[PDB]
Amino acid sequence: FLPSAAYLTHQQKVLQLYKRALRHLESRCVHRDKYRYFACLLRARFDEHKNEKDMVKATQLLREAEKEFWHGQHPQPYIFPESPGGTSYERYECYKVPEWCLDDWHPSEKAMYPDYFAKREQWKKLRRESWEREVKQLQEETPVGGPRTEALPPARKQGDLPPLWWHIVTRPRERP
Amino acid sequence: SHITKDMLPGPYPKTPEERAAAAKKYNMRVEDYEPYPDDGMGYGDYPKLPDRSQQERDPWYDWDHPDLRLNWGEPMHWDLDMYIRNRVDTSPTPVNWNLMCKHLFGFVAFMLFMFWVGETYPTYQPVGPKQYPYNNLYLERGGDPNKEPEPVVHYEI
Amino acid sequence: GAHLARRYLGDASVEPEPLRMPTFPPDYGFPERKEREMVATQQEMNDAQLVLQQRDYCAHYLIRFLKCKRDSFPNFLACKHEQHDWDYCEHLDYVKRMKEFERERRLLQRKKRREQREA
Amino acid sequence: SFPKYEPSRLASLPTTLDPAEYDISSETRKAQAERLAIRSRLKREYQLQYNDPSRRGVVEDPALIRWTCARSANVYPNFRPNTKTSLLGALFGIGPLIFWYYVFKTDRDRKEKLIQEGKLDRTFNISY
Amino acid sequence: MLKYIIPTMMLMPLTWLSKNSMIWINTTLHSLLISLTSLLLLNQFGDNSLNFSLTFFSDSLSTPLLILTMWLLPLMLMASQHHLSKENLARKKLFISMLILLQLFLIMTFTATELIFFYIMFEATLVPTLIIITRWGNQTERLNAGLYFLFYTLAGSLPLLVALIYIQNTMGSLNFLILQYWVQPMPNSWSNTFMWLACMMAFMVKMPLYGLHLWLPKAHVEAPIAGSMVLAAILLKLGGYGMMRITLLLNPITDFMAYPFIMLSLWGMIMTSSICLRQTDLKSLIAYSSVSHMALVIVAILIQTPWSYMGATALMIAHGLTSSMLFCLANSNYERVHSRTMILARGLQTLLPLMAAWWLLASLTNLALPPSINLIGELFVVMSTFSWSNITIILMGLNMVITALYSLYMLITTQRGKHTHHINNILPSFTRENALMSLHMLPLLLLSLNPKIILGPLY
Amino acid sequence: DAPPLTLEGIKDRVLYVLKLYDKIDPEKLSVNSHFMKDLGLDSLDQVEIIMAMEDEFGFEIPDIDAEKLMCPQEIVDYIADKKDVYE
Amino acid sequence: SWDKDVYPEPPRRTPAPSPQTSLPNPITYLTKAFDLLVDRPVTLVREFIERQHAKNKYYYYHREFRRVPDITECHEKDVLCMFEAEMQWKRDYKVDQEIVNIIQERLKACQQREGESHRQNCAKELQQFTQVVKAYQDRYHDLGAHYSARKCLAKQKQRMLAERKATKEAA
Amino acid sequence: GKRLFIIKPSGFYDKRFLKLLRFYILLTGIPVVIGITLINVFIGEAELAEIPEGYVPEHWEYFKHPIS
Amino acid sequence: SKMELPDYKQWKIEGTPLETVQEKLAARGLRDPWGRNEAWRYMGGFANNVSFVGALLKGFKWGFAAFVVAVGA
Amino acid sequence: AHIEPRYRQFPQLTRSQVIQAEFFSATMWFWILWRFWHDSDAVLGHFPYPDPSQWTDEELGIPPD
Amino acid sequence: HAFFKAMLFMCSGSIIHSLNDEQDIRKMGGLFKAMPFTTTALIIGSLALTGMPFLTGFYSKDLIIESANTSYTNAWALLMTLVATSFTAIYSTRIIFFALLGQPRFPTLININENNPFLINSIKRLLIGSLFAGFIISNNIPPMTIPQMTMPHYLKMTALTVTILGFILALEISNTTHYLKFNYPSNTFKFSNLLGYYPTIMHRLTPYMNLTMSQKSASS
Amino acid sequence: TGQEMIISNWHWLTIQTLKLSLSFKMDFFSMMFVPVALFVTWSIMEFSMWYMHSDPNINQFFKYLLLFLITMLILVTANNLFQLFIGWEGVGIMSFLLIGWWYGRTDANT
Amino acid sequence: SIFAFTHVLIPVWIIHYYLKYHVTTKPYTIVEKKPRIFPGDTILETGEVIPPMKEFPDQ
Repeated sequence: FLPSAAYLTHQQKVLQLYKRALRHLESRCVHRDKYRYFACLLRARFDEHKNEKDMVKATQLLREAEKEFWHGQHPQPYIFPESPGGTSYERYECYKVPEWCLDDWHPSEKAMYPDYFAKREQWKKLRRESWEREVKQLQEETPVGGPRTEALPPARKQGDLPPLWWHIVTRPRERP
Repeated sequence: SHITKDMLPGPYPKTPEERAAAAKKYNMRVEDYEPYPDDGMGYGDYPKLPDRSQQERDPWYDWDHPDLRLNWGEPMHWDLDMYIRNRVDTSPTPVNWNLMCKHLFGFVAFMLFMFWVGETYPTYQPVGPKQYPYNNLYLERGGDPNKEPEPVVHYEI
Repeated sequence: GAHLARRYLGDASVEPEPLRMPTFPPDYGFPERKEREMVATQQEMNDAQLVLQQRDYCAHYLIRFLKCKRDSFPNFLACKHEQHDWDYCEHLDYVKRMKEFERERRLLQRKKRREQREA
Repeated sequence: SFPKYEPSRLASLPTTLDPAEYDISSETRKAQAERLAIRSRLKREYQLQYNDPSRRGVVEDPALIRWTCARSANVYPNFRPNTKTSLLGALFGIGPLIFWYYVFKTDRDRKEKLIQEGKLDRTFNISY
Repeated sequence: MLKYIIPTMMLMPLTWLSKNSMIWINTTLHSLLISLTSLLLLNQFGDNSLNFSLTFFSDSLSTPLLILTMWLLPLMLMASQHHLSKENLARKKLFISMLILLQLFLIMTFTATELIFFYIMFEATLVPTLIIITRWGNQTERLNAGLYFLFYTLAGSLPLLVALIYIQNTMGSLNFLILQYWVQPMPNSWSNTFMWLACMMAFMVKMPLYGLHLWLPKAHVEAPIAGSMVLAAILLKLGGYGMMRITLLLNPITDFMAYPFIMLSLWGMIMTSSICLRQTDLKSLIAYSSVSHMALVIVAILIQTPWSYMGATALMIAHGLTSSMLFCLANSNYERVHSRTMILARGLQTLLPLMAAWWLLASLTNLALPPSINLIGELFVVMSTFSWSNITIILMGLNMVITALYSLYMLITTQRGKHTHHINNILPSFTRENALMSLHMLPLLLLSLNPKIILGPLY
Repeated sequence: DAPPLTLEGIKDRVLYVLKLYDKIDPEKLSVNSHFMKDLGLDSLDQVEIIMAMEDEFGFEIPDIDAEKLMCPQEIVDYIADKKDVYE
Repeated sequence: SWDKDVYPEPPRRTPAPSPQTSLPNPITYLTKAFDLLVDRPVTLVREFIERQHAKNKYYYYHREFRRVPDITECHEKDVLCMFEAEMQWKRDYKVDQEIVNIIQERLKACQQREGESHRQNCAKELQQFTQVVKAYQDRYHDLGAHYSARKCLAKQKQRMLAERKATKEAA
Repeated sequence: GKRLFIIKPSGFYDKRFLKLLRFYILLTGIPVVIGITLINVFIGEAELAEIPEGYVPEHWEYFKHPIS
Repeated sequence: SKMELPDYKQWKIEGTPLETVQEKLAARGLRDPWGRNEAWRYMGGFANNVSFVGALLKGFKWGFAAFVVAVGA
Repeated sequence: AHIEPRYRQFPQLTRSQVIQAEFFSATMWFWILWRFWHDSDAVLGHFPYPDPSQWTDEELGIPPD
Repeated sequence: HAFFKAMLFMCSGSIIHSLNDEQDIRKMGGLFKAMPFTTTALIIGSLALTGMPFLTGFYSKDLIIESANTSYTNAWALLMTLVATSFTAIYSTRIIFFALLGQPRFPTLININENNPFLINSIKRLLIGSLFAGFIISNNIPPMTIPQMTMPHYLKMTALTVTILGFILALEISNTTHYLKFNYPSNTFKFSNLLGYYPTIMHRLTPYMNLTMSQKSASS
Repeated sequence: TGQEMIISNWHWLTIQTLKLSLSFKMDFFSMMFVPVALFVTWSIMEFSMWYMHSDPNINQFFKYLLLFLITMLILVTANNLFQLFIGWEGVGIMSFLLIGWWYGRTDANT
Repeated sequence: SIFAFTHVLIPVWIIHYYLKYHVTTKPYTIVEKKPRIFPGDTILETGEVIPPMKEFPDQ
């Protein structure tokens, strides 16, 4: 379930397992030195049969690895206080105001902050000035009869902005 | 607006054109369209989904709707109001479910039985009752001003 | 302690029951040993608004305790010898209750087992 | 080393120990390709009608509309009275009602007969 | 009382012979003047009711409901613009005069003396509700809504007429006093059971009771805001007022024949509070909330305690204000986005940061926050029904729990957590909706201070 | 709780913890380097590096990205995305 | 003010604290400064308002009614006797409830003033409370909501007939 | 060269409404409370006497408070 | 915005649990740790942060002096 | 202008926080010492718990059985 | 208790907002002498837990448990107070050890500061409160009950006995945590750590049941 | 000394045989608990001056916290039991608002 | 000065005006659990002693 391709692969699947087991081993293991010991031990256990030219025995060892992992996880895996699941999970979302607002203000406060609204207005003219031709031509131009991907090409043509960028650029600053 | 044929009468039959129509309609894979089936419970022709789906959908994909894991176009599992996170969280548990319920019922049953064993068998530090001064401290309980003296005494022991 | 363990394991006859401690008739080995003076002046004891389960023995130590506490209020640490002596009087009351306990216990034990193991 | 994680209606089956994910036939590759294609096209339509600078109103999802019209107005059509529907209807609609009815008859006949004896604690029971 | 009847009439040709940008000030100003005019009424004292004629009178049950009506008209009349100001001038004038004729028949109904006159004014209360909700029903099934509406209300309220004519020509005239002072008890022949069943069943339909509440949700989800506020507050508490009066007769068989309806009301109160926990169409949650409070009303009416009638009338007035306010807030949100669904419009603690204050305040009144009136009502009804039986408090408390949870779900569902950020059209709050919230929640707190007014005849 | 991060500063801190790592050299340690071409180390210790950045700065990066950093400059760019680095 | 006859008070009892300390007595210093710095200006202001209101005199009269006869001296249907009968009865009903309120306020004052010895010298007031409330329970209790006068007299007749049959059987 | 720019919803319409509400309650909240304060500081409440011999009152001359 | 970078090849690990666990893993025959990272956790003003009963017995430094003075009082 | 942050070294401590930290630890410890020794004996019970009652038969009232 | 745990929360939030709101004990290990006003604050608070004899926390807890011991009790509640006092000793000492006198693991770029007048005022005021207020209040109560004070031997010792064995038991668990073995979940670990089973079971079973019945039975 | 006293005034809906005024009672618990709670809250006011230095929504935060204090006080003082029920549901709902202070964060309003 | 001045005077003045007049005209109102008398005291009000308690001994 991922934007790039239809699956992870074998490689990244093993990799995510290694990240999870190392993270759980943090969450199991305090004092950081025995942590470092057991981390090198775990790396050696993956080093034992890294170089199988076989594939089916490798993926079977992957499944038996997942069994001994899920038997040995932690009750509180150590989630960082910025991640979803974690302590924050858009903690300061109280002030994550989208910027389609701030133009519906009374012109007294548009007189209170003048230069900002002048440059914001030329931003919106930058948006609309290159909205129709380049962006919609680049979208209906390149792909197959079905799109069949979730990436999108840049604006390498000559000049102006890559397509469909407004709600990517204009976001909250994640600590206001 | 909204087309008349984007509503949804009747179940599955017949399988060529109706399953093709529901695949074109609900935006699903063709042989993954599952009606419920028709036991006549209402339910129309809306899909079955894999039904847990909300402590699933790992939160780094960056879809559209941030607190619902929507993607603007999934056919939206029938019981969704029971599945917004803050309502029912079906995480894959760290243990089981059967192991959970058997150990919890066992612990609370054992402790309530020990409470009954406590209730039949008190402790006391070995001491008789107190020596209330005027006839088990009478006249200062519920009333009885001149009705009856209730003679009972205490002796120095 | 283990006196209660004896009361639960062993023969429950000679170990008494609490809350029904008064079993035998009185002065069975006393005769004429009672004062129960109680000079704590029960009308005065009610005049100062004392508490239920404090309208009891050793009361006048408590009367003088509250009296000196009220009368010496900014002397926050003053009334301590009366506090200690009221504690001692209630210690003697507790001792006397324990003596009442084992009185009735050893009466029941030695009398009943003597009669029904020599009769 | 582990009793292989019996599932439930509550405990979700996690991503790892499926064990259907490791029997990748070509049909699962085909299905994942087409499912990514469907998600691609829907995000394309949505993003183009999401970033229009002239678009004042809301984007007006037919998915939410279709779910709501299925949920409320498309119940009563369609229906047939089956054995399961009629059985569960008369069970979960009439059962608790008639049960609570008999127990309030029982409590009321107790209290009426008991104060008809007069030996109830209504010595002061004014706030009736 | 004709001092209230005749300016309510003369507010109608007013609205005809004003013009564009001229109808509005006249209607709203003069309707507020009539609100002061009936604030003058409250004189009622001691011995009996007070008689405004050889024909009209006011019980102290009727005074707060009547004042509530004349309070609720100008609020409503302000509330029902911006969804019809762009329609035609003649149709707009017809709308305002429709509401004024409606208020006129409501005053006629509440100040009745004869129960036959009460019945005529009952269905004259009915017919403008129909025309409003069908002409501006604003969704594709306003047809079915009006059809269900009128046939449930008439075909329940039809034999009520027959029972009252029969009582008329077996016990003389029909003053409420001569209904009193002359009522003799009537035993348990089956004709008495059917007569009681006829009267009580017609008002049961109008409350609703539980088996006849699917009258309601179509008739509020497909109504305009004016007819919805009218329908909820004035019409449901009008049905309760009718049963509160005509329960004076036929006390000696209501005990034997009241057992199924109480149990229907209790298990349906639990089921209705459960069914408003999971629905979409946010507008309908207030409707099912209204059925929950009216089920508690019906419990309070069929038990016959003075405690119960005090709790019943307080629960009437407080729920009328709560539901009318909360309908107006849901109309504000539907003016924002063209959805009516629940899970769509989200966020809004950020944006409109004081609309949420009114949502919070109404949600806590519907919780029955304790200084408010709605807790006074619910609490005295629970006291009276616990003296009725030592068992019913399971149901009342479980109603309290599920009521807490759906009301809080209404609060923190649509107005908590994340805006969907493809909305980008909601305006900051107008002065008008702020004024409407202000007109609801000043009198609710002001009665929360001094509530000895609104308790019933059995004060 | 906000000391300001800056581009020179984040560059220095990331290169400090790469230089502290064992099996690379302080000689051929470039900003525009590769974890695939010229340092030649494997994917495994590459994700050990990703673990070092997550455990220093205090936040996860997801595995949609840990496939595809493979150079220190894009590491600095990606914490510049997560932190929105201007004062 | 009130009638101390109908709101009795126990006779006052106050001692004088006698330290027997040398800190001494901060709260006495505070209460003297309190009286001089709070109780003086409000006393002067109450003097001012008392003159400003006693410059001219009002009166409000305690309303009193007559005694129209009874329900038992009223005819068959004949409303014009029953109307006066019921309003006379209902005004007795309201004044009877407020008598119960006054007994209960005496009971609360006895709970607070007699202190933690509960059962000392409230028992006469408790006695009269159970007496009067036995009367109220016997007389106005189980009539329900539409009490008019006729159910009251029905309860009266049925009660004393039951008691008459009971004493006839007991003899 | 330190400070940033917050993004608020608005302050204008909201504070305008609340300013209007306090002004339009307060414009007759003030003179009425001043008026009743003058009433119970000048005009007198009432006095607690009884019925004079052969002098029926009005249906006023019955109440403590003068405004009532 | 300055930090002055307290720099590398200074840690030089030697911090006794990390050095001895590289000894134990050396006898294990792996000899490939993460390395000289945590010496800022194992020296400086660190490096025998005091044992647990020391924080409890920390009191009588100024304590016994005051207690003996009040004994003399 | 105020205190700085540093990187991977031991943080600096100003004099006031450290001297009142030691002060509060020392004053707790002085308090519990002085109060443990001045009067109580809150560990003890100040009055000796006896034997079972006195173990003195022919005292406490029995007949010789 | 009020003085006590208000002081404890305020110290905890001081640590947390000192260290960038990260709050977790793993990734917090050694913070003694990161200025030790807060470390002194928490060791005061958490040894006032169980009542280091005798401070304010002594009076309440220990006179309660000995008066319970001198009471016609229910004979299992006494052992429950026993095990609960032991447990509150051991997690108190464990949270002090893991919080303060370990080895410092927490992410770098330290930004620790408590030279701050409001916090030293607040924490100063609450340790000065929770060191004296128990004695001051417990001294001048009007005596509203009869104190027992006559305990047998080995029943007044037992308070200090259980708290001391709690300290020693947490100490030996700590010095087993210094070792390296990477042991395994023994399911009593899991019953203690995963809240055991009650919030998970009830919060995943009672919502699902009422909303199964709301959909199938009630609404549709 | 003692002098242990109750206040009782402004009776509203003194309806039937009962009555209820706003009334609260100074015995021992509501007498001398209130200094401890005020003292604790005074220190927390200091600590939340500092800890919440970085929010513009600070004023509403102090309004909610003082409102919670008022309701806790009217809970702990009363003897007229309806007023206890007032304080009960008020401290419940202030707990609701101040737990759900940080909106967003679906775990918080859960 | 102005804070403590206005707050611990003006509501204190208003409540102290409230707590003489209206609160004493409502008759059963603020009432005091009775000041306890001790057997060695005398009455502050009119003035007469209480008999002292009797003999102590064997303390």
